[PDB]
Amino acid sequence: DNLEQKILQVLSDDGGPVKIGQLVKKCQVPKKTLNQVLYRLKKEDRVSSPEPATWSIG
Amino acid sequence: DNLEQKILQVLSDDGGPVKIGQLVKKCQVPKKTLNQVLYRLKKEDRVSSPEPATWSIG
RNA sequence: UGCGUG
RNA sequence: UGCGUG
Repeated sequence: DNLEQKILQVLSDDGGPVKIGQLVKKCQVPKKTLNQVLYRLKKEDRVSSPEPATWSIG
Repeated sequence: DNLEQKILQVLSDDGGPVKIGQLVKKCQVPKKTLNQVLYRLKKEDRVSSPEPATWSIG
């Protein structure tokens, strides 16, 4: 929810492929917690994964 | 160490393929903790994995 | 090395 | 669904 919004803001401000480690630094939660949301967002066609462990708005 | 010995005893007393969930019940530690040792034991040719998430003496 | 796993 | 990941 708040984490979902933070992930969306980081991906949108970046505008390009973002590595999971870079999201950890910006979102201040562990990789597993990020990936739970990222894969849910992916299912929802809110984000895309152009590369392994790499995420973008899509 | 003690967990390694417990895993070895459970696999040897069983004598056949053992599922990771069955090891959890006997060894009273989580699947990740079991798998850390199991894959180290596998590297050491002390156990084998005849099937995914399935383990035996080998 | 991808790991999200329930 | 394999997950051991450092």
